Amino acid sequence: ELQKLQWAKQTTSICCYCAVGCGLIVHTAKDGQGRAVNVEGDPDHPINEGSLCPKGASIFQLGENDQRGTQPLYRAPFSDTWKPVTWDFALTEIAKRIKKTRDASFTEKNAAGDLVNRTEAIASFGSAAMDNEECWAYGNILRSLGLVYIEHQARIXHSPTVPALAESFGRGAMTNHWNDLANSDCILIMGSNAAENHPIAFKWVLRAKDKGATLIHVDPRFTRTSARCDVYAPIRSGADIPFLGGLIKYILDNKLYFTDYVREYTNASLIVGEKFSFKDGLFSGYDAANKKYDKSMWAFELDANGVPKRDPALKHPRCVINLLKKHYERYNLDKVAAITGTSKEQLQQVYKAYAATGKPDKAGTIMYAMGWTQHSVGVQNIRAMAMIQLLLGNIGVAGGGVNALRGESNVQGSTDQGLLAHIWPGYNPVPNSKAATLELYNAATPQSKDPMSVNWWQNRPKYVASYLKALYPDEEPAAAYDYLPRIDAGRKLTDYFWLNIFEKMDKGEFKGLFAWGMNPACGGANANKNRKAMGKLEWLVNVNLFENETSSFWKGPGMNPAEIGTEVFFLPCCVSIEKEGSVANSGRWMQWRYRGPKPYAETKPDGDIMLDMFKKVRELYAKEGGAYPAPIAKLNIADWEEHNEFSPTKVAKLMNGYFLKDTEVGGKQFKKGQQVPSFAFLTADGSTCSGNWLHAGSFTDAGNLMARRDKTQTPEQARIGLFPNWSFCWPVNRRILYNRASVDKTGKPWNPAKAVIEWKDGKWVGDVVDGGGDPGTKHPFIMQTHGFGALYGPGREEGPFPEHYEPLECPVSKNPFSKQLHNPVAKAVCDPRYPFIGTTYRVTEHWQTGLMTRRCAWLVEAEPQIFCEISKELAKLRGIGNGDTVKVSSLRGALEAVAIVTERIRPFKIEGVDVHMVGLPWHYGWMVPKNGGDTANLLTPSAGDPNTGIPETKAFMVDVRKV
Amino acid sequence: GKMFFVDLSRCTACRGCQIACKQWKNLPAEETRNTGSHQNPPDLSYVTLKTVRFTEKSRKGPGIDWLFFPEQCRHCVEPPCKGQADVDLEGAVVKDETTGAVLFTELTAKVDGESVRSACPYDIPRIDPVTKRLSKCDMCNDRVQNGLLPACVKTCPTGTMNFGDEQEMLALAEKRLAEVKKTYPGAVLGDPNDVRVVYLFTRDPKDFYEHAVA
Ligand SMILES: Nc1nc2c(c(=O)[nH]1)N[C@H]1C(S)=C(S)[C@@H](COP(=O)(O)OP(=O)(O)OC[C@H]3O[C@@H](n4cnc5c(=O)[nH]c(N)nc54)[C@H](O)[C@@H]3O)O[C@H]1N2
Ligand SMILES: Nc1nc2c(c(=O)[nH]1)N[C@H]1C(S)=C(S)[C@@H](COP(=O)(O)OP(=O)(O)OC[C@H]3O[C@@H](n4cnc5c(=O)[nH]c(N)nc54)[C@H](O)[C@@H]3O)O[C@H]1N2
Ligand code: SF4
Ligand code: SF4
Ligand code: SF4
Ligand code: SF4
Ligand SMILES: [S]
Ligand SMILES: [W+6]
Repeated sequence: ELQKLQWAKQTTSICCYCAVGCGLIVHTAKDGQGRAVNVEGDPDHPINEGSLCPKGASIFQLGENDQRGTQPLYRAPFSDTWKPVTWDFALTEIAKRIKKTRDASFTEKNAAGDLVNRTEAIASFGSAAMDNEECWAYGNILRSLGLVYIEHQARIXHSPTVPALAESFGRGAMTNHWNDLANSDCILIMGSNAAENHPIAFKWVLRAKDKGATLIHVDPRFTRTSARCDVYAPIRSGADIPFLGGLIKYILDNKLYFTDYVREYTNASLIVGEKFSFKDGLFSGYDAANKKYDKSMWAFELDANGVPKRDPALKHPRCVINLLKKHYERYNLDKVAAITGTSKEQLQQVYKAYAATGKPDKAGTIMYAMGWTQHSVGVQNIRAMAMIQLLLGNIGVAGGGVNALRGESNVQGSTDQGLLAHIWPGYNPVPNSKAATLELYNAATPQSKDPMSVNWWQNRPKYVASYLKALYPDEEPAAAYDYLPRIDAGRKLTDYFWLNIFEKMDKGEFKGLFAWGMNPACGGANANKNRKAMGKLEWLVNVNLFENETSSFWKGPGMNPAEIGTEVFFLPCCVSIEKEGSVANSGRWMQWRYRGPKPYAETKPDGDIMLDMFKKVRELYAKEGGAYPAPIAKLNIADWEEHNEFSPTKVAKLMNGYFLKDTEVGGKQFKKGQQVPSFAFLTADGSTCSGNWLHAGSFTDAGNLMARRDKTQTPEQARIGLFPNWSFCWPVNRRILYNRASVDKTGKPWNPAKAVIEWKDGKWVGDVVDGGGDPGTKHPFIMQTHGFGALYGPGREEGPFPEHYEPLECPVSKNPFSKQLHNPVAKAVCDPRYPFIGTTYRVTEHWQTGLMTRRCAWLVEAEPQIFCEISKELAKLRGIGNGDTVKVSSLRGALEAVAIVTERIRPFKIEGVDVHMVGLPWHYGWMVPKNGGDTANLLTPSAGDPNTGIPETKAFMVDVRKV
Repeated sequence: GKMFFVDLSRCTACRGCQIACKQWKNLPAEETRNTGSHQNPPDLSYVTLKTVRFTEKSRKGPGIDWLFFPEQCRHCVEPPCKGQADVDLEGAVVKDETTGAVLFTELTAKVDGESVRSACPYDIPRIDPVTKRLSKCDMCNDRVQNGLLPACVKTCPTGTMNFGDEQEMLALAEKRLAEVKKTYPGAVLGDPNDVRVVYLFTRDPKDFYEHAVA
């Protein structure tokens, strides 16, 4: 035996860092009673097979860390010191703060006299770090208290994705999963550094290569990913659409598209109305006054029944395919080669290698994460990837897909639970002031008159009603709909998002902020503005693992505690391996993890913190009364707790949903109290509850499917690695989305050797079919109104076809593709004292702002200090030596960093001028370690895009000087 | 006995192996500074049994050849470090009959530190300045004797790290050398008749590290 593990209890967990969702084994002392003694990889886990990157590998040192918070802490106004306090004190005083601010600032009706029932005096940040049951409970706590400013991580990195892919495929999610990468014949990594940022992914990527796949990295920098790809193609910042447009042209010119796939399963055959045109970088319906398009001009021509017209011959010149052909003829190799900085020869190499996956029995996959999709045409960057994938028949198939890599462990889950301002859980929009009734809300859902179009979103009313019944089961949904806050229809949607929360905070327009499992003092662009602006808060709640730059902004660099009047509550939360619950990985795998050791010192799961806090508010409102108490008093929290404790288990069962009385649905009978077996069996009439319709199927009468650890596979499942008995993915355990597109109209795979589904006997064998019905009797994209994979996407603000608009303001003065330089539906200074393009990115060893990993000695050991990566060309110019201290400065702030001179950075050629790019990690902050450095967000602008409301962190103007 | 096959053509320099070695033995972290490199700690020491060395080599066309070298004791079939210390004390350095692990014991405090280091062709052994004990990769002999993989091998995501019986490992190495040659035509095995840690180099081993091979 191994003495270290001999007397320890062994439990399973899921990594608390990136969205790969690697399995852990935890060993806990005194047969589970004491502290963890060991944390390493779970060798039975089908994704990581026991392997861990240094972040997963160091989770022991994250957990058993003497620097972790021990108890609630309290900072009095204008005080320069923390005072330890009890949980009883912290939560009551916070519960009073919530009620005071709310009672004062609550609004039943807006200026227009529309019912809204909200407070705009409190904002919340976070979080994708919390468990799914914690995220859902949190969303519903904040909404009962009437908040509309509810944001988290997802806004910055995964918001320009949901629309791009929803427009294209019907859903905003990663199409395949990690294990499926191994089935690809060509892997294109573009806007991703996955070897460093999703490291276990590279297990399956290199297994693709073992079976003959080509690995292509397309990055402005040569990274650890590049080191291990067959082809590295440098691209200059924001040249991605030229690159992707040139590929679309290459595919059509050389007829490398999957012809049958395109004709049947895309909208190639749909006829676009005569009012669609594109001339000189603008589409038709453009309004120069309002910098906005009238999208009604982009409508399909409809037949008598309202169904878009189709020419299956693809001959009509107003066919999507023919308009697509015409639109991308401008993107020839010479123009694309010139603007991207990628050689003509290297474009041909990458286009040939990837467009070859147009073969029915070859599959190509695209991997992108955050890259530079931050700007206003990030959504159009992604739309182009979708379109290339629909052209080559790569959507629905093994080794295909748009693999939009999620960032955090549970950012997929936290978005799914509606911790963004615009969505309730299950992506039901937050009703606006003009959705006066539940009936009006439900009338906003488009219908289709195509009998071959499933159009699943017509079921919305059953999901909204079942949702309202999980929060307010004693009320009719129709009545409960009035309890929850509404946003102004008259107001712009971005005004409720991340960056405008920082604008409003700097204008003193917020009393309280929740910084719940985030570090905005380092995470937000323009850190100096934000740190000052937090000084204009009345109260601040920070729930975190450690004291940090947010909890202690008031004693930050150049700050006088005495003058800063912000009251701060620091609540220390327990680590991932010290609580039970689920995280949803990038592949939608909702995986159950267990408690190893008991919480460290007096730390609590976020569940108990938020529940106890709300219970205090609630009993306060039973004592004092105050502003519209019905939403707080009526909230069903009894379904959340067991034995005076937040119950991950029960909350999960509620989110899945159960019948509130005896019901007949889909020709089957169900008893009161019985768990809902699928979202197919939810109702709009109040028979069913369900906190999240996507979770309906996850925790049934059969048990907790998220907790399954069964590697049983049929031959056909094992060949592509579906592992359908390993945990559970939404929707209804469909591992690969749009899989109906992977077979012909007889139900035979395009690629039988890597079949996703197959029609054998009178059934679909393999993955769960993404849409019921016999082969050739349904359109494959069931969440689409019209049912087709969209090449032409007329719901996008920027136009129905991706077009190149320069995201770089400063160093570019002319567009080679039109008269239109910048995004025509969108004032940077470009002070010549800042002649270089600063960018921020990650290293393998650190996590986010480094709040966590800067407390882990083994990660500091490998990456102890903020560095500045520059080319040999720029080191010659500013006289920088490898290792020399340098000063990186911008209009927003300045910092010191260690110079790394490397050939991995190169000058870009932009309009016959050498433009130097300098790189920084944003993993550093003033609190830890000693000599570590502060956040690169000292340098970044908080000027965002009116489209996305996301700030610039990948191309911002800096100067770099030797010290 | 047992053997490591390290296919350096699959390494992403994630440094899982580096962290994992220290988590398993609960080794302390060194004081480090960035001196214009990702490589840290800069060298092996008494508390660091494995560090990943980073080398940037120029090449025609975009990018570079980025060479990664996770360094450890080679657990030599005929250990020169033993042969040296056996003149001072037959016990300080011993060889496990079952695994072929070369193990430094507590009796290394009763030998010449530098003498045992200099005798090692790979410059592996390190000295605690306080206590004068020799430390290095011990092959996770503990774990192997209990049927577990070494921490650095289990944690590696790329298939770079491989462990098992010397018959299977020399079989894997020779078959993998053939397949990797198709991409990197100058790919070689490091001293594959003298060591139990057989690195596959994508080119001249000396580009990865001066002491990569004997
Ligand atoms: N080690 C580590 N891994 C992480 C994280 C972490 O903090 N540390 N965070 C996680 C989170 S929350 C997220 S959202 C993801 C983000 O994952 P990534 O998007 O992979 O992360 P970055 O390194 O910020 O950016 C990826 C790459 O985009 C490149 N890039 C920059 N500008 C452009 C451009 O104009 N075009 C193209 N094609 N590429 C460009 C950069 O050079 C960089 O190599 O990573 C996750 N994984
Ligand atoms: N310049 C620049 N800025 C960026 C980015 C960039 O690339 N460049 N990336 C952006 C992106 S993609 C993201 S995701 C954001 C991330 O920004 P933040 O979310 O603010 O990042 P951190 O706070 O560093 O990391 C997440 C937090 O999770 C907390 N945590 C961990 N486990 C738990 C738990 O169980 N409960 C609770 N309550 N908290 C827990 C940790 O304490 C840590 O503070 O940063 C954005 N900012
Ligand atoms: S950070 Fe991501 S890749 Fe690394 S161990 Fe955790 S889940 Fe796996
Ligand atoms: S864990 Fe494997 S891939 Fe990562 S640095 Fe070590 S040997 Fe290379
Ligand atoms: S590599 Fe050096 S220290 Fe290790 S067994 Fe060989 S001679 Fe001894
Ligand atoms: S075999 Fe064990 S001691 Fe040697 S480097 Fe690997 S983890 Fe460290
Ligand atoms: S994220
Ligand atoms: W992110």
